[PDB]
Amino acid sequence: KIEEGKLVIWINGDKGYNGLAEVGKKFEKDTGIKVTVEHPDKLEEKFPQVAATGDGPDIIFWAHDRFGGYAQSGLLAEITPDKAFQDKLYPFTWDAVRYNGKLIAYPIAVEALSLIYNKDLLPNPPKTWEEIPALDKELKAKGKSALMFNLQEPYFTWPLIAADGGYAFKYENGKYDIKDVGVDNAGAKAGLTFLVDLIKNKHMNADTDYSIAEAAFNKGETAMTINGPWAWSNIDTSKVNYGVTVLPTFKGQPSKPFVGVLSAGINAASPNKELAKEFLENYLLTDEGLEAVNKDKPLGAVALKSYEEELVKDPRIAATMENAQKGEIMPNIPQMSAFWYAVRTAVINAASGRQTVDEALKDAQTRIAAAKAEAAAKAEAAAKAAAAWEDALKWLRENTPEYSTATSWDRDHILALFLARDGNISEVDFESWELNYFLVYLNDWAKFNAISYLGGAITRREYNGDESGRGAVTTLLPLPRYGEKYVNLYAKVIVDVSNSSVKVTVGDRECDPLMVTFTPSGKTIKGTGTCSDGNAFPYVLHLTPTIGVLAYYKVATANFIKLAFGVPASTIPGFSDKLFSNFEPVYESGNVIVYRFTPFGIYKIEENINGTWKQVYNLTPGKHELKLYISAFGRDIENATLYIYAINNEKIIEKIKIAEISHMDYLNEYPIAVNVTLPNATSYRFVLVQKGPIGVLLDAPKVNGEIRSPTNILREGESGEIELKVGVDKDYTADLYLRATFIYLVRKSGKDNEDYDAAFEPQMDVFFITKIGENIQLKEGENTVKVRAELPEGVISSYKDELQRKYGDKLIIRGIRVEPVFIAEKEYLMLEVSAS
Ligand SMILES: OC[C@H]1O[C@H](O[C@H]2[C@H](O)[C@@H](O)[C@@H](O)O[C@@H]2CO)[C@H](O)[C@@H](O)[C@@H]1O
Ligand SMILES: [Ca+2]
Repeated sequence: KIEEGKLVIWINGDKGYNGLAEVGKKFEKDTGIKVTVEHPDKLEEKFPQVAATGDGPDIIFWAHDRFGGYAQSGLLAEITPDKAFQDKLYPFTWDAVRYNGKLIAYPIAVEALSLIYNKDLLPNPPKTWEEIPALDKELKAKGKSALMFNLQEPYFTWPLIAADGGYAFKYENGKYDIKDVGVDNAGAKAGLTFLVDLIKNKHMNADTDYSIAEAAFNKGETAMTINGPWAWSNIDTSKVNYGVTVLPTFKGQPSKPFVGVLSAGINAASPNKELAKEFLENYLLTDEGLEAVNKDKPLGAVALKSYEEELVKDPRIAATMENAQKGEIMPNIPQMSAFWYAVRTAVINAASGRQTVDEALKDAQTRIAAAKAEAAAKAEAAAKAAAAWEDALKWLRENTPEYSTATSWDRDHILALFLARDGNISEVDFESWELNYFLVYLNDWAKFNAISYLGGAITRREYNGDESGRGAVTTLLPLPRYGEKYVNLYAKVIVDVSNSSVKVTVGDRECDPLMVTFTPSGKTIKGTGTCSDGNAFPYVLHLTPTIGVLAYYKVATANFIKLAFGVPASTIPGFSDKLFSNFEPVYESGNVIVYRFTPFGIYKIEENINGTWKQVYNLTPGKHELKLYISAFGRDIENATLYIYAINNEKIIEKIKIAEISHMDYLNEYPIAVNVTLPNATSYRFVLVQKGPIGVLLDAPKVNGEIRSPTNILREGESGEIELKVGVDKDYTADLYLRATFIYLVRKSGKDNEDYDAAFEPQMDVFFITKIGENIQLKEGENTVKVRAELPEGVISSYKDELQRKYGDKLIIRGIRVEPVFIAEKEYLMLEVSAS
């Protein structure tokens, strides 16, 4: 499992994982950072599953073709090699790892299949696939076969199938892409028929896989196999006398292998992204690093110039490059896994007899066309999102303070706890993060299963089904309003509210929500949560003037719905009115809303007049007897002062102190009465001043001239001279501390952490360990600060083992930060109101 301060690496079991581990030993020897190499089964399928929760390795190795889908899913960090490092590698290897313009992985080596032949059995291997039956019959007379290779994977078989005219890919525009038109042409039919015939005529067996083919060739049973450079080591060991040469032709045309770049990507979930970078750039991608790996299992033609210059003298590498020259470079588009499913199913089915050759190819063609239309749909919607986001970001640059902190969907768990939950547990301390603006995106309803699981609302099963793939729920479903109906045509939901009444219809049946809520009337209707056929319907339905939402009961009052759909339902009276004084919508374009965050807001002012209390929305110049209703979100008010800034046009003309608040619990707020006298002005800002975090780090910090992690600036024990570049939007006298934050989960259901009945409750504990700087005088714009500082040993790890004590096997630690934090008296805008 991933941990701060060490590296986990995944690579396939056919590559040089033991040599890679030797690189990792050198790293640890120079660096103190332990590196673990693993080769899980089906790693290319496991990765997107586990990385979607925030698990998986720090670094994943695979051929470049899968990485686009990973990147599109947010699973990969953009890598940041400088031009000097890029120049060390062959320039066009970088194109394999570039996706929508960005570099998403490091290229390591170019791979292609070759024909490998036993020179004692077959000094003159056939050029042609056509020669293979007659050759096999002849060798069968002395107990040998002509050719064995992996028939289970289309990486190996498709080159035959596409040989007779056919590119599997097309340059479509800007990019190599999957070819849909003419997948089942006469050339492909001829290739796959040829293969099926080799099987039916008993020159090959449909069950032959990678292990069977390898053991056969390496024990001298078969004169030929097809494989990549990685296979050469086990051949050398077996002492077979072998050559590597050009793939056979079919119908006079080359067998065009797939050309893959073995590539190293950094998991977005990694808190070790700088370490991963150092390992890959300065340890792996060096002559010594690649040599260690290559000496375990050969890499092929490596991306690193200096080392490839040695390798290209080997005739086996020359043969590999000759096949790669004739091959098809794989796209890295997201539809690549669906392509491979299609083409994998086709060969298996045709080879096993499950389908005729033409039915096999027809269904592949239909799958590939379906995948392409989905890609075209997505790209249209990703453009839509692109531009809404772009307006919202432009608006933020133009209209918010320069060093303002903004977020959007370790911290992921805490965002999720805010978004997926309701009431007291959802009051997360965003001010700790110096959060200023929260962006919400209405379309994240489609991502709500992950958000709900990560925020502890639902179980692993509800999130994405159990082992078999059963039990997933739909957490949120939007229902646009068309007259007196709310409809989701896709999901076949119709809600009719005509005739002052509600009828819910899903497909053909009438369904009875557990509850319906109406906003803004606040009417509610309790129902059974079932459909008329007797099946469960565990959903709540909320209707608003413009939209409806169907929500799974466990997220029926999620704060996301409050913020994105304007549904104020809460299990805590008061909660929603409070929330909206802490999140103020200051802009909205497309389906993006930007909220101004303040931990301290006023959601109601009452004024006493003629002796009766009445809520007011503005205030005139003069005297008022007032009662302010305050929301504290996620942290307490402590030793605060309350002011009114009288405002004219955009200028503070007076500061008027109206109250002191020594304490207010964030879960138990109470009204404050004040009597005030206001001068003339266009408007009045209510402003709270108390201690809190200020400043934004500009570059990574340095300890003793060394570049360090802003989230883990010092290990426990360590000390040093520290230097920080800090931005502030105004001047401050600040203290500086080291502050640790622990984010962890606690299992609250299920028998163990692997049970699909498990849900996990996130928690964040923040504490200030040491004051390392007093009265530092920060000035508007940029600043350099330098102090000596030590993090005592025991601080981290002491807490870590107290968590153990309290939670045992329920505990899962997700992040531990040690951060430098400035603290000063800071202003919080609680509410601005007009004069008149
Ligand atoms: O067969 C489909 C499969 O082909 C490629 O995987 C190769 C891999 O690139 C090679 O490094 C080698 O290990 O053999 C694998 C095939 O068994 C694609 O890279 C992969 O996405 C795809 O599923
Ligand atoms: Ca509160």
